[PDB]
Amino acid sequence: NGRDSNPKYLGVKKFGGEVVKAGNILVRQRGTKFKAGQGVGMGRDHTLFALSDGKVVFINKGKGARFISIEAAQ
Amino acid sequence: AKDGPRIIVKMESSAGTGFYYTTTKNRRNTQAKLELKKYDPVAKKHVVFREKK
Amino acid sequence: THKMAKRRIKITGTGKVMAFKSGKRHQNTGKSGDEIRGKGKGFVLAKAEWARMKLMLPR
Amino acid sequence: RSRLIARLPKRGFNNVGTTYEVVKLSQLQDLEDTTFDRDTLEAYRLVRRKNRPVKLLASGEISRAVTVHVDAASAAAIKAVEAAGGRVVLPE
RNA sequence: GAACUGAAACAUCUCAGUACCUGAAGGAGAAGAAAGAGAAUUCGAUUCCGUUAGUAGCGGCGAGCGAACCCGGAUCAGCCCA
RNA sequence: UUGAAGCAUGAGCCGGCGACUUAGACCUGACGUGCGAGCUUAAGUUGAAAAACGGAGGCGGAGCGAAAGCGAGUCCGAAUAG
RNA sequence: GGACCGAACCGGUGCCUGCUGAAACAGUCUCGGAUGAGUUGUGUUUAGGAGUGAAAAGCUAACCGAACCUGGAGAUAGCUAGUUCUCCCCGAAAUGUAUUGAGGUACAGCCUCGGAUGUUGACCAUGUCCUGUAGAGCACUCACAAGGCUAAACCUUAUGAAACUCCGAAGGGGCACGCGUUUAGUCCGGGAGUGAGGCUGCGAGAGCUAACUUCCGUAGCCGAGAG
RNA sequence: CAAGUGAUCUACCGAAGCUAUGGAUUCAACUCGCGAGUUGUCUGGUAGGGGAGCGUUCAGUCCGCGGAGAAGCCAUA
RNA sequence: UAUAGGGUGUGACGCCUGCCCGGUGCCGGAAGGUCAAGUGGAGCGGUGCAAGCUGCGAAAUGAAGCCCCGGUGAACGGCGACCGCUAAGGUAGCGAAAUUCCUUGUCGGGUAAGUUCCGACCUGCACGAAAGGCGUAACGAUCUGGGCGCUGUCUCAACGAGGGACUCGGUGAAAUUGAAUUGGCUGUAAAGAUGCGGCCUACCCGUAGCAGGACGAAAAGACCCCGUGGAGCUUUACUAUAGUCUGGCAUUGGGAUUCGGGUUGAAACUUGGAUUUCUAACCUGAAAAAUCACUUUCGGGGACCGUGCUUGGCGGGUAGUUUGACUGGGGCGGUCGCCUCCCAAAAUGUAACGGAGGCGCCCAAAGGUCACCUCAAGACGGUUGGAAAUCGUCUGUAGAGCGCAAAGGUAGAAGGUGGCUUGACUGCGAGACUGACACGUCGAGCAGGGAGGAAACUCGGGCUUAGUGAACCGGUGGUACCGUGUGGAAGGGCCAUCGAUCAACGGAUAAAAGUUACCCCGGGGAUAACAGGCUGAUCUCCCCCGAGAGUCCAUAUCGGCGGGG
RNA sequence: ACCCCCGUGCCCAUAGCACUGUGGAACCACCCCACCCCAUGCCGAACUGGGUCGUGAAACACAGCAGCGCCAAUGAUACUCGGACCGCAGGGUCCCGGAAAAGUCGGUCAGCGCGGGGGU
Ligand SMILES: [Mg+2]
Ligand SMILES: [Mg+2]
Ligand SMILES: [Mg+2]
Ligand SMILES: [Mg+2]
Ligand SMILES: [Mg+2]
Ligand SMILES: [Mg+2]
Ligand SMILES: [Mg+2]
Ligand SMILES: [Mg+2]
Ligand SMILES: [Mg+2]
Ligand SMILES: [Mg+2]
Ligand SMILES: [Mg+2]
Ligand SMILES: [Mg+2]
Ligand SMILES: [Mg+2]
Ligand SMILES: [Mg+2]
Ligand SMILES: [Mg+2]
Ligand SMILES: [Mg+2]
Ligand SMILES: [Mg+2]
Ligand SMILES: [Mg+2]
Ligand SMILES: [Mg+2]
Ligand SMILES: [Mg+2]
Ligand SMILES: [Mg+2]
Ligand SMILES: [Mg+2]
Ligand SMILES: [Mg+2]
Ligand SMILES: [Mg+2]
Ligand SMILES: [Mg+2]
Ligand SMILES: [Mg+2]
Ligand SMILES: [Mg+2]
Ligand SMILES: [Mg+2]
Ligand SMILES: [Mg+2]
Ligand SMILES: [Mg+2]
Ligand SMILES: [Mg+2]
Ligand SMILES: [Mg+2]
Ligand SMILES: [Mg+2]
Ligand SMILES: [Mg+2]
Ligand SMILES: [Mg+2]
Ligand SMILES: [Mg+2]
Ligand SMILES: [Mg+2]
Ligand SMILES: [Mg+2]
Ligand SMILES: [Mg+2]
Ligand SMILES: [Mg+2]
Ligand SMILES: [Mg+2]
Ligand SMILES: [Mg+2]
Ligand SMILES: [Mg+2]
Ligand SMILES: [Mg+2]
Ligand SMILES: [Mg+2]
Ligand SMILES: [Mg+2]
Ligand SMILES: [Mg+2]
Ligand SMILES: [Mg+2]
Ligand SMILES: [Mg+2]
Ligand SMILES: [Mg+2]
Ligand SMILES: [Mg+2]
Ligand SMILES: [Mg+2]
Ligand SMILES: [Mg+2]
Ligand SMILES: [Mg+2]
Ligand SMILES: [Mg+2]
Ligand SMILES: [Mg+2]
Ligand SMILES: [Mg+2]
Ligand SMILES: [Mg+2]
Ligand SMILES: [Mg+2]
Ligand SMILES: [Mg+2]
Ligand SMILES: [Mg+2]
Ligand SMILES: [Mg+2]
Ligand SMILES: [Mg+2]
Ligand SMILES: [Mg+2]
Ligand SMILES: [Mg+2]
Ligand SMILES: [Mg+2]
Ligand SMILES: [Mg+2]
Ligand SMILES: [Mg+2]
Ligand SMILES: [Mg+2]
Ligand SMILES: [Mg+2]
Ligand SMILES: [Mg+2]
Ligand SMILES: [Mg+2]
Ligand SMILES: [Mg+2]
Ligand SMILES: [Mg+2]
Ligand SMILES: [Mg+2]
Ligand SMILES: [Mg+2]
Ligand SMILES: [Mg+2]
Ligand SMILES: [Mg+2]
Ligand SMILES: [Mg+2]
Ligand SMILES: [Mg+2]
Ligand SMILES: [Mg+2]
Ligand SMILES: [Mg+2]
Ligand SMILES: [Mg+2]
Ligand SMILES: [Mg+2]
Ligand SMILES: [Mg+2]
Ligand SMILES: [Mg+2]
Ligand SMILES: [Mg+2]
Ligand SMILES: [Mg+2]
Ligand SMILES: [Mg+2]
Ligand SMILES: [Mg+2]
Ligand SMILES: [Mg+2]
Ligand SMILES: [Mg+2]
Ligand SMILES: [Mg+2]
Ligand SMILES: [Mg+2]
Ligand SMILES: [Mg+2]
Ligand SMILES: [Mg+2]
Ligand SMILES: [Mg+2]
Ligand SMILES: [Mg+2]
Ligand SMILES: [Mg+2]
Ligand SMILES: [Mg+2]
Ligand SMILES: [Mg+2]
Ligand SMILES: [Mg+2]
Ligand SMILES: [Mg+2]
Ligand SMILES: [Mg+2]
Ligand SMILES: [Mg+2]
Ligand SMILES: [Mg+2]
Ligand SMILES: [Mg+2]
Ligand SMILES: [Mg+2]
Ligand SMILES: [Mg+2]
Ligand SMILES: [Mg+2]
Ligand SMILES: [Mg+2]
Ligand SMILES: [Mg+2]
Ligand SMILES: [Mg+2]
Ligand SMILES: [Mg+2]
Ligand SMILES: [Mg+2]
Ligand SMILES: [Mg+2]
Ligand SMILES: [Mg+2]
Ligand SMILES: [Mg+2]
Ligand SMILES: [Mg+2]
Ligand SMILES: [Mg+2]
Ligand SMILES: [Mg+2]
Ligand SMILES: [Mg+2]
Ligand SMILES: [Mg+2]
Ligand SMILES: [Mg+2]
Ligand SMILES: [Mg+2]
Ligand SMILES: [Mg+2]
Ligand SMILES: [Mg+2]
Ligand SMILES: [Mg+2]
Ligand SMILES: [Mg+2]
Ligand SMILES: [Mg+2]
Ligand SMILES: [Mg+2]
Ligand SMILES: [Mg+2]
Ligand SMILES: [Mg+2]
Ligand SMILES: [Mg+2]
Ligand SMILES: [Mg+2]
Ligand SMILES: [Mg+2]
Ligand SMILES: [Mg+2]
Ligand SMILES: [Mg+2]
Ligand SMILES: [Mg+2]
Ligand SMILES: [Mg+2]
Ligand SMILES: [Mg+2]
Ligand SMILES: [Mg+2]
Ligand SMILES: [Mg+2]
Ligand SMILES: [Mg+2]
Ligand SMILES: [Mg+2]
Ligand SMILES: [Mg+2]
Ligand SMILES: [Mg+2]
Ligand SMILES: [Mg+2]
Ligand SMILES: [Mg+2]
Ligand SMILES: [Mg+2]
Ligand SMILES: [Mg+2]
Repeated sequence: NGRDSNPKYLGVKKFGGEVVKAGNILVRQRGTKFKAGQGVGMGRDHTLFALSDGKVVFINKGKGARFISIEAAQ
Repeated sequence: AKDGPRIIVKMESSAGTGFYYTTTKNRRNTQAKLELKKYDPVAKKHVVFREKK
Repeated sequence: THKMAKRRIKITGTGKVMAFKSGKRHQNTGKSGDEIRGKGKGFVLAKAEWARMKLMLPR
Repeated sequence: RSRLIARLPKRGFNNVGTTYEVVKLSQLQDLEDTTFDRDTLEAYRLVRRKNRPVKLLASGEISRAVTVHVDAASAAAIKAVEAAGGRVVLPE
């Protein structure tokens, strides 16, 4: 049939290496796809956001071991 | 949000008087036992009166 | 115009145009979130070029 | 289709009752002589259209004496009028 | 006492008291001597121009319609009857 | 017009006629000029082989609010967050 | 005698001729009625949502599903045409979104002019993150070839997959750097137009793995490009 | 009897591409007067934007012309 | 002056005219239901110190009308959407008929041969009784079939005549016309070429002729679609309305009777209603005076009617209008918003009348927190209980569950169970995701207050992703800003909320359906029908393999299942 | 310092399972009883609480072991950015770098800390 609906825009907003601010969105994905690490929060929609300004970094080995974290600069 | 003759309802809150409102959606599905809950008005805080009508 | 008079589209010092917030307004609200008491003053100047000549005597 | 204007809420008011001619405080004090503008300076002074009451508001400041007759003024201005010496008077 | 038209359709609304018709009259006519305007216990017959002012307001509060008071001018006369 | 020598439109030929205007104390930009903490008059009056006069009014000069109002502050609110 | 035949007269059945006519409805031949609901002269009456009509929406001054004239009136026209003197500089669009919207409008995108800013643009290289197509492969779900076993399971052997995935590139995307070449970019403000695209190669759907088909993606050209 | 065809090599042909010589626009720079001048650069083009101009009538002003002849008309290298 | 007049349908005459009123209309309908203005006016509120002045305002009472009951079909109508139940289901007569789809129905007649015509039959796609049924002498420039007669209609044309056509003298038009120095074939081009390419042919110019081409001329296609273009018509579309019915109030008065009752058991100033009656208003007719006017003398009607104002109904008789888009032309059908997967080409984004499926909710606990708990399935053994139960042990990266649709996700749980609970909070909102806008999504942290925990802490609904409606206009609770001399109040504003299958889901007005073959305009080859063009599913034809038939033998002929052109 | 035990991290199967052997007054564990703290929607099995003997059986701990799991090359190939092409079409090729999945060769039954108790 002809009934499919809407874009939904899920993604990884700030990729590893990037300098986040406080309140920026790091990932948009569906349930758990990335786990919130050090310095990273998570909302209703999941969707990790930045707790503290700094540099974003990706950490994984396998499975659900994916993690997003922040660290400061100075 | 739409409304009809059917089950559940929209029900307002009590007098935190203050003459005040809350209005959470409710249901007659479980029971007609009415209701009372805790909320805060202009006056004070947590003045807890009964679901109306 | 007479339309934006008691309505939104307020001009400011910089000449920028002030918009209110719509959803929801006096009906069909229900639900939960703050957001009810969260419809305030707002704006964008992209459309606003066309809103100046609609009512400028006042701000 | 349906213009933004119509889509946008308001009721609000109109009114617009009494509105005051502003007299900038920097204008009196410091520059010129701080010459005691009195009640009607008018010409050589900044009020023009009038037929509207005049209010005196604090903007610039220095210590010099002044006597200002206006319809009203800000209390934080009227603070600096006496604290430099001088006064602000209002009608009965 | 119209309609096309406009409101991007159409009924309120707009066109517009316009067009047309009829009646009366003059070189002009109409209007006029406050049971008024108004909010200063102010003005001071009428008409006209500028301005107030796209301001107050009117409106499927839509399209769109839209004053007057103060002030500045042209001209300025009030006289008679129950 | 995606695409025209087109068997798609128009035109027999030559002359002459023939289509982005005008209006407003309107709005908003650019260039130019004169005055610039200010700038400028309208209707009208006077004088016209020519122009002066006329401050009624208009525009800067304070913003914020739904409004009362307050004022380099204002608004939402008990504050501070905005 | 709303009888018969048949002239006058009234009428138009059939064929033809005529078609820039002799004629804006006729001519020859033929035919109908030819004392009746007959033919026709004069004067008169009825008209525009009105008249008349043995009834076709017929007639109402050679074009009547609403006559003519004058006026509102330069009605309105999201439609069709047309828009004239020269050289120079730049230079598009036929996409998105919404629309009583689909050949029309609004906003954004793309063009230009001016001011501000000033290498922030561009390519390419390094570094780092993100991805589930190509291929592959049955470990999940559906499918499925030959057996073994005591019909599902189970074992040997063997396959398919847009809506399967144990895996998984080439490329692509973001950020940093300029380790090195280039020259644009952004903001503010004036003016726009375009919003019907077409073809080919590659990647798909629909189609019949048909179309100078249709609908998206992607590069290049015509579009607006002569040699 | 290849002017068919597979492979290899090399001479020439061939565009408004590149090159030669000359010339003009565009922007940019360098100072000269307080427009010009070499250098480097640019210049296909529809809707559309920007810029500089040609010609017609009228008007003000200036300079003038015309019966030994005005405008208009006709011819031309 | 009902042997009359109006309307309607039928249509000499003859034999006749059935069944069904449920719905619609129409005529007649004392109970009862609803119902307008208007009489009545309990009570609620505003202002003033008050007299009082004022804003709404219901019981009862109030007409015609519909609802409800009965009847009425030479009233609208109905008498096969497989019998389907709906008031009933076809009386005569007719039927392959002007009705018949299949259809050239099947027989028969006529012809050498008959899709027609005639006669039968009947299985009437969709005969039938005043839209009349079936007959009927006569009539017909009516329509259909057949015969005789005669014939140029024909085989098949010939000769002859007159009038044009042609030639000379005279006068002398027209539509049309980018410009032309205007060939054939075969290609190519916007897809039918004199004008492009290659090849061929062709001395210059005329007159009489012919109609293939010049997509020949004529008329900005009348078919088709398009335009938020038009006009005629229609109705149970919308809306008003001429018209008409009805209540109240005037014109418009009197008296008897009765009931309802007030002011001073009757008297009685009376105030109205109902029937009745009178007569001055008013209408109206005869008399020498035709329309009138009158003293009128009169005769009848008469508070009615008519008429002015207002109340409610009826009202295609009339009038203004509405009647969406998408769409491999339009229509019919389907589809419009929202969530999930595939398409989607390993970023996001991405279309088709592409391939599948769901949403317009639920949950007072399926929420908050605090604690503990671990599933599906198999094998063995076990009790009305066996496929499946309940119990036991063993295996048991999930093969389970998560309220619904799928994807992601989940074992240190979001899943299973309890304790206590109201954060499914008021005031804000750093900084980001996403959108042309308008929307939409996430969110640390601050304060006022809480909740669970001993505590770190967590909480401003749910594993997330669907469960929605801008603005306008308005209902309710607050709040006390505005408030037209002032002080109040009516009215308005901000706070919170309720109203929307406005589902054509960015929503046109508060309120809207059809038809045009009588059609008109503005356009479109942006878009159907004819033809061409590209294509070749289908259609036509050929080929390949060879099982089988041909007693025997595939291949004299015929060629299963398949295959290629 | 060494042996080892108890705790607790990092790593986040090349550290996992089964077959199995050592371990016991020092540490862990079972065992012991529990009206009450506390607690099983039935059972103190689980939490919980009072403590020995016993036991090293179970659970745990370490050593063994490469049958299973898990990791897994080099070679070649699939595919592919870019370049250049053949076929009416389905499809195919050449150059250029990039370069999998599976499979084989193999590699393993881990590594790295902090603290405390106990032997030498
Ligand atoms: Mg999607
Ligand atoms: Mg790992
Ligand atoms: Mg303001
Ligand atoms: Mg109209
Ligand atoms: Mg209109
Ligand atoms: Mg009107
Ligand atoms: Mg007149
Ligand atoms: Mg006269
Ligand atoms: Mg005036
Ligand atoms: Mg005056
Ligand atoms: Mg006077
Ligand atoms: Mg075309
Ligand atoms: Mg061409
Ligand atoms: Mg042509
Ligand atoms: Mg055309
Ligand atoms: Mg022509
Ligand atoms: Mg104007
Ligand atoms: Mg002005
Ligand atoms: Mg004016
Ligand atoms: Mg200027
Ligand atoms: Mg100056
Ligand atoms: Mg006769
Ligand atoms: Mg006879
Ligand atoms: Mg006739
Ligand atoms: Mg005749
Ligand atoms: Mg006869
Ligand atoms: Mg009519
Ligand atoms: Mg005539
Ligand atoms: Mg005529
Ligand atoms: Mg007409
Ligand atoms: Mg016109
Ligand atoms: Mg007009
Ligand atoms: Mg129109
Ligand atoms: Mg117009
Ligand atoms: Mg260029
Ligand atoms: Mg949308
Ligand atoms: Mg635009
Ligand atoms: Mg620029
Ligand atoms: Mg400037
Ligand atoms: Mg640089
Ligand atoms: Mg940049
Ligand atoms: Mg850069
Ligand atoms: Mg796949
Ligand atoms: Mg594959
Ligand atoms: Mg997949
Ligand atoms: Mg493997
Ligand atoms: Mg990679
Ligand atoms: Mg602009
Ligand atoms: Mg311009
Ligand atoms: Mg514009
Ligand atoms: Mg469009
Ligand atoms: Mg388009
Ligand atoms: Mg396209
Ligand atoms: Mg297909
Ligand atoms: Mg095509
Ligand atoms: Mg074009
Ligand atoms: Mg070319
Ligand atoms: Mg180009
Ligand atoms: Mg070329
Ligand atoms: Mg060149
Ligand atoms: Mg040169
Ligand atoms: Mg150019
Ligand atoms: Mg001369
Ligand atoms: Mg001249
Ligand atoms: Mg009849
Ligand atoms: Mg009955
Ligand atoms: Mg037959
Ligand atoms: Mg037939
Ligand atoms: Mg026979
Ligand atoms: Mg015959
Ligand atoms: Mg027969
Ligand atoms: Mg025949
Ligand atoms: Mg026939
Ligand atoms: Mg028959
Ligand atoms: Mg009958
Ligand atoms: Mg009948
Ligand atoms: Mg019938
Ligand atoms: Mg009949
Ligand atoms: Mg009959
Ligand atoms: Mg006859
Ligand atoms: Mg005939
Ligand atoms: Mg015959
Ligand atoms: Mg015979
Ligand atoms: Mg002859
Ligand atoms: Mg002859
Ligand atoms: Mg002659
Ligand atoms: Mg001649
Ligand atoms: Mg020739
Ligand atoms: Mg060709
Ligand atoms: Mg051609
Ligand atoms: Mg040809
Ligand atoms: Mg040729
Ligand atoms: Mg040529
Ligand atoms: Mg001819
Ligand atoms: Mg046309
Ligand atoms: Mg016609
Ligand atoms: Mg219409
Ligand atoms: Mg009426
Ligand atoms: Mg009425
Ligand atoms: Mg009508
Ligand atoms: Mg009606
Ligand atoms: Mg359509
Ligand atoms: Mg169709
Ligand atoms: Mg259409
Ligand atoms: Mg469907
Ligand atoms: Mg994607
Ligand atoms: Mg991609
Ligand atoms: Mg697209
Ligand atoms: Mg789609
Ligand atoms: Mg598909
Ligand atoms: Mg849980
Ligand atoms: Mg506690
Ligand atoms: Mg918080
Ligand atoms: Mg209220
Ligand atoms: Mg007042
Ligand atoms: Mg109030
Ligand atoms: Mg919409
Ligand atoms: Mg809409
Ligand atoms: Mg509406
Ligand atoms: Mg509607
Ligand atoms: Mg007909
Ligand atoms: Mg007609
Ligand atoms: Mg037409
Ligand atoms: Mg076409
Ligand atoms: Mg189209
Ligand atoms: Mg179209
Ligand atoms: Mg045809
Ligand atoms: Mg045709
Ligand atoms: Mg065709
Ligand atoms: Mg082809
Ligand atoms: Mg055989
Ligand atoms: Mg054989
Ligand atoms: Mg053979
Ligand atoms: Mg065959
Ligand atoms: Mg074949
Ligand atoms: Mg341990
Ligand atoms: Mg020992
Ligand atoms: Mg025990
Ligand atoms: Mg063991
Ligand atoms: Mg290798
Ligand atoms: Mg290969
Ligand atoms: Mg390639
Ligand atoms: Mg090729
Ligand atoms: Mg290949
Ligand atoms: Mg390469
Ligand atoms: Mg390679
Ligand atoms: Mg490699
Ligand atoms: Mg491998
Ligand atoms: Mg091996
Ligand atoms: Mg071991
Ligand atoms: Mg240690």
